[PDB]
Amino acid sequence: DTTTVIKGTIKTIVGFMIVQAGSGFLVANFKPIIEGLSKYHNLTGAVIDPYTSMQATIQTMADNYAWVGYAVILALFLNILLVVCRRITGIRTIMLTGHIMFQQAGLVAVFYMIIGASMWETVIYTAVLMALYWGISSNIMYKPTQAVTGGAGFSIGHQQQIASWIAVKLAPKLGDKIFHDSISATALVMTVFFGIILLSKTHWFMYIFEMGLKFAVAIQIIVTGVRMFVAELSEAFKGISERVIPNSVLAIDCAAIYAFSPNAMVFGFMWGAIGQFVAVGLLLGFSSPILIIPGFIPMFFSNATIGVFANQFGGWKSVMKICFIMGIIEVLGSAWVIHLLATQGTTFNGWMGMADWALFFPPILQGIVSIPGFFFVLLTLAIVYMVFASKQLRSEEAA
Amino acid sequence: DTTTVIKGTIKTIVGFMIVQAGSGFLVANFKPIIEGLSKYHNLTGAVIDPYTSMQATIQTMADNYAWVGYAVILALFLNILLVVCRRITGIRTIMLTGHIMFQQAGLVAVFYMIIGASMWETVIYTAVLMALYWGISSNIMYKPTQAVTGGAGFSIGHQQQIASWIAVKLAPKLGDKIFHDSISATALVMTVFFGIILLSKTHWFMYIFEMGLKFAVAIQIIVTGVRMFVAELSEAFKGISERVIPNSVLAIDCAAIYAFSPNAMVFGFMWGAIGQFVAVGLLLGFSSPILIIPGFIPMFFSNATIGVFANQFGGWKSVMKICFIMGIIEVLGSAWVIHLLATQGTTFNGWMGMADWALFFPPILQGIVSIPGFFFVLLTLAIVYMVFASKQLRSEEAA
Ligand SMILES: O=C1O[C@H]([C@@H](O)CO)C(O)=C1O
Ligand SMILES: O=C1O[C@H]([C@@H](O)CO)C(O)=C1O
Ligand SMILES: [Ca+2]
Ligand SMILES: [Ca+2]
Repeated sequence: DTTTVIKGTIKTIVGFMIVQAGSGFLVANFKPIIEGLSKYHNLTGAVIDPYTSMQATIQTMADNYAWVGYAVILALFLNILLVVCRRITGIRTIMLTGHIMFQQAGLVAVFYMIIGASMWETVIYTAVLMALYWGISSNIMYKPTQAVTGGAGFSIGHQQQIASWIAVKLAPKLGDKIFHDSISATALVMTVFFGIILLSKTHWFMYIFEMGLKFAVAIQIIVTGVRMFVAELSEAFKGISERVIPNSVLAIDCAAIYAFSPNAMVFGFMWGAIGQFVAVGLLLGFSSPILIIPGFIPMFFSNATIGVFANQFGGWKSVMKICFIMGIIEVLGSAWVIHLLATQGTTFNGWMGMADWALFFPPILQGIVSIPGFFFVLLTLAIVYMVFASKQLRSEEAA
Repeated sequence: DTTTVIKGTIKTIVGFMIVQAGSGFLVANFKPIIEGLSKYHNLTGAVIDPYTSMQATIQTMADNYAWVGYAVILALFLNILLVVCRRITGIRTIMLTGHIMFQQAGLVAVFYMIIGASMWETVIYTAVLMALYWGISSNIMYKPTQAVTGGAGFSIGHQQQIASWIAVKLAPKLGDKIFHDSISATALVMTVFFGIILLSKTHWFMYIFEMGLKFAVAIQIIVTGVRMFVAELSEAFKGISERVIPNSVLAIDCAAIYAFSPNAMVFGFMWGAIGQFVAVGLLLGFSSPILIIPGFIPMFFSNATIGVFANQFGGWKSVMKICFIMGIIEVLGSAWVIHLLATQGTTFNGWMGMADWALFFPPILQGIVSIPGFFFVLLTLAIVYMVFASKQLRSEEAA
């Protein structure tokens, strides 16, 4: 092969270069807006979006951003370890989507850096926490994913597995049985939210739409850059998982189940956007020191997947209620995490803003804030799920 | 349509912000290199490349780049008039390649601004020169294109029509009868040119490859932004030419003849890159006040088209001679234009660098600098063609 490895390396470097270009075009049009919030009132000022959080992670991670690559490879190795020993661990699924791994491990690593831990503590803690989150989350969501997909034989590996598990366990008690697309979407989101800020002439509105288009363009360059940056490496992840665990379960993208229920889409994402709208209204009401700018990606994908599971297990009513609560917890939890990051000693402007990154990981990051022994407590919980998963697997294959 | 109009406007705007993104990445990544050429030896420091010259045009024009659009539309209207009156002008061809129009009218307009003319003078003179160059230069290469393409029914509307004419007539006396593709090409070319600069360690060569990759990424973002920004308005131009002159002859991109001769591509580009290497070697040996950085687009495409026509009319021998001399004239003539634009009162670190933009336009800009009446001279020259050409058309319709 050798040569194709060189091709992959050069292509990934080009990817990170495009990420840097989109980051520059994003910064040169928004630093006087947050720094503009300094010479105004309560500073920051944050955007709920995974790619913006990846940008802020890179910029506040410098050349130490390679720790995210070390932690991604190491965490992937630990997940492969959790699948090879599926008999005593009960973990079958494996995480392989590259950009989701780099986003998640990136935010965890930047958390362990804002606190101020060493390099190896960040790589090891990030690897263990991320591997347990992937195997336990997807392996937890395997069965209901089989219920939604009609037994297709794959699980969900994204950023809302635990929230979708709250929808699976809570739904039966509430109901009865890409250029201009993303640019227009996220741009319209920025313009709508800016119009909401107006609730607290054609020239200023034209600058609203133009700010939405500059922001959306920057985010899109970031999207393509990240995708090409993790494309070949994730393809190698499939190359190794292809041979080490050939009969494993794949934790693929959440969108891969949207076609199994295209009805919970616009409605689930609709009430998720309503939840985030109400939550941002509450934030602007209480004069909170943190302003949240919602994004299209976590709304549509997170609240639409939770809309899918809440639809299959609890109909449109469970979609409305549970998805609304999910959006509120998304915005409020993101602002809370940003408060932690600010008090920990670093100015961070982005956050994942998904469902499992503004509901389940805020309490974990707060747990590491409280005690360094909270991590080993999380490991004991991982054994609590692990031994029972082993017993259920043994009593599930032999019976 | 109404809706698709505002849609297309949003599209062109978005494309323009992508252009600004690649531009910011480019100048932000390569400012200290030319500024380093200030604090060392002779300045400039120029890039033979169409998209870089378009970026520098948008830079040295700022909020006055709309004049380029005005001159593009007006020149289009003038060409439409010349084809409507094809009986008394002998003009069959019509240029519709929009991005070539914006590049050419952009450089001519930015020359008519750097010299200090007003808005209406720059728009009028640029529209006239562009209309006469497109209609006359593309109308000249109609029949030889029919001989090369076997009568495929189109002409060539690009950047080397005049050099293709000098090759067509100079040839018979000399012989017997796209992401990582462009990024890889231009990156390799930057590494080669930097290797020739070294003709005057792993960290140094790896940073050569990294600077070439950054420049390639910036140039590629500029490419996508230009194509998107132009696609809609050029599609409107084609929509008007569909109904005003349906039976007209289309002057299309030059590469559409490469399929009729895939052999002259790598050899014409071979001796063209050789000519660029020799001429740049002369600019380094003579200690010229202007350094020249070659680009992949001018070499490959200019010397490729000239290699195809000079191949059809004068074999591999005329390919070697005319392509080599054409490359030398490319480098030396472009650096010439950079010298004149330097004395005229501004700095311009990059030129179109194609065949006709280093052989035919340097003397035009020099003549306009000397006396403005020279412009009127060209106008009279057009009549010396048009009138004559007029009769020819009749002598080829009824005879
Ligand atoms: O969290 C994310 O969701 C989308 C996509 O993976 C969903 O299909 C994306 O690009 C992310 O970073
Ligand atoms: O001048 C140019 O030549 C190439 C292409 O048109 C040749 O096919 C390109 O992208 C330009 O902008
Ligand atoms: Ca490969
Ligand atoms: Ca169209």
